[PDB]
Amino acid sequence: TGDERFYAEHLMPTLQGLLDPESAHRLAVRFTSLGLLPRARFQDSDMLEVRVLGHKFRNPVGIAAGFDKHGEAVDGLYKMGFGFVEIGSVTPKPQEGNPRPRVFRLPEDQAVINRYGFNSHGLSVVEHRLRARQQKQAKLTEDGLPLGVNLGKNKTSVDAAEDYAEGVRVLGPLADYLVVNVSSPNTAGLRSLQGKAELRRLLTKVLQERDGLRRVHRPAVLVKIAPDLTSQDKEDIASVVKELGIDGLIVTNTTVSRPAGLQGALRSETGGLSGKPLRDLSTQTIREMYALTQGRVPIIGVGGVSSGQDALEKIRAGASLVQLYTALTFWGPPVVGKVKRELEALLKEQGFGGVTDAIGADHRR
Ligand SMILES: Cc1cc2nc3c(=O)[nH]c(=O)nc-3n(C[C@H](O)[C@H](O)[C@H](O)COP(=O)(O)O)c2cc1C
Ligand SMILES: CN(/N=C/c1ccccc1C(=O)O)c1nc(-c2ccccc2Cl)cs1
Ligand SMILES: O=C(O)c1cc(=O)[nH]c(=O)[nH]1
Repeated sequence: TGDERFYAEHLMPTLQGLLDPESAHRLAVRFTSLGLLPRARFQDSDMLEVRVLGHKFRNPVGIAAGFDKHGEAVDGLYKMGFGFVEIGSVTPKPQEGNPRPRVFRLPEDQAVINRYGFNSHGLSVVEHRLRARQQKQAKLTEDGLPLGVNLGKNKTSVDAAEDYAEGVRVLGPLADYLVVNVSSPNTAGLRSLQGKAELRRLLTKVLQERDGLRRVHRPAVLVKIAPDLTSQDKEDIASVVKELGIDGLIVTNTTVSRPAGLQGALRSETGGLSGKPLRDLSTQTIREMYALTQGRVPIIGVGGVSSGQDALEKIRAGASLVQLYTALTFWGPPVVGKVKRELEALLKEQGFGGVTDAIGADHRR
């Protein structure tokens, strides 16, 4: 509570005054990679444990893709108190991404806009980085701290499906789950991989490559979607996910929309918008996808989570797990313990025995 206020009121506003957002992001990854973090003194209650995607999750609060793009800070993120870590997006070949500046703060909106453009060390570098800690990760996973890997595609690739297939082959064996991110707003054409006969063809190839891995090295496969889909796109995705036995959905990526009421000077920058203005658009997308999949497809809920109330709203809408990113940039590492403490308190107040009991509760009212 002391360092929650110190981080929110003094340290983060001081860092944002001294460093542009991408510099601050880079420094945050370096500090995290060295374990230079405040005490994550919140101890996970049994109430927070979730069993989904073939794994135990000690707590349902994960770090979303895009913070640790290149798998440099995984151990530091568990030390921060995340129940699970997602690295990436990782592209087959190394690529630089967009020219700088490409990350923009909207302080008045508690939002960020980014157009990183899948800056990636590439699969080989990330493969060797995860191999160096593979057994340490096996023990973390067994102790309820799973690892996800988010797979992207290179800007100049002539075959999107083959880029994802390469990622399944190279990083699948090192991951508890993989994510096919057909929802970055910052690679031309990527989101059109969300339409039907082509999405079926893409996901069929990804699942075949996954099913070709040895049993102990066989990850869950999730599809990560945009909040910007049409009703037709969402019904098509739900249909294909059920038909192919996709293991879960991540709902949602950043929005290319600009909700009415943004105040930030940088609101008209090109890129994906994250944080508070995405929150309820994300929650509503979770609700719709949970209904279209009859509650049979696990959802990881993400977009504008900054409190236990935000986490519980996504859980009651249909999420089994949640992720956050943008809240960490505003409030720093103490926001993780804050979300967990508030979520545990709210579950008790609303008469839930644990997270599991709350999943999709709004659909049963
Ligand atoms: C700076 C930045 C970089 C991101 N890069 C990625 C990415 O590489 N892959 C991805 O799937 N999502 C990426 N995202 C999206 C987040 O994973 C998340 O879906 C989105 O930001 C909503 O969560 P939030 O409001 O808690 O930040 C990125 C988000 C931000 C803010
Ligand atoms: C600056 N910052 N992230 C910044 C950041 C990251 C991504 C995008 C934008 C920004 C931004 O500045 O607008 C963090 N710092 C930590 C952190 C990590 C370890 C120890 C102490 C801290 Cl405060 C986590 S995220
Ligand atoms: O630009 C990126 O790398 C990136 C940004 C974002 O918001 N989402 C994503 O999937 N990729």
